[PDB]
Amino acid sequence: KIRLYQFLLDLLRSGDMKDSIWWVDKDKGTFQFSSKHKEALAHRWGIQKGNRKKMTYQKMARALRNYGKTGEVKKVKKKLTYQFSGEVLGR
DNA sequence: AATAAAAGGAATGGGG
DNA sequence: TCCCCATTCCTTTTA
Repeated sequence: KIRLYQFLLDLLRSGDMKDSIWWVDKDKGTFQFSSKHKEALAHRWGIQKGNRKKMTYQKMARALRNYGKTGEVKKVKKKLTYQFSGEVLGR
């Protein structure tokens, strides 16, 4: 089953939800969610996963924060903005 | 106040 | 057994 960080990277590469998520500095791997349209993207994540409940952006971001220690995704000090690691971007 | 982002502890659930 | 990789719930803090 796909991991959350890979789901997000795949969206960014395909452009499929460009109103919900976008690169800020693609060379650095920084990306940002839409304040008004992030819930549609969260819903898609939960449906892809087959989760019992409807996914919310809050719960998705709770999972994103768990990558901070291992490093795949880190929060950036800008609204709704995160950053993939170089390792993630290379693969 | 109303709204929103950010945080994380802790319990619970997936699939090995 | 017990880690993987979240999901869900609840509360707090900051803007």
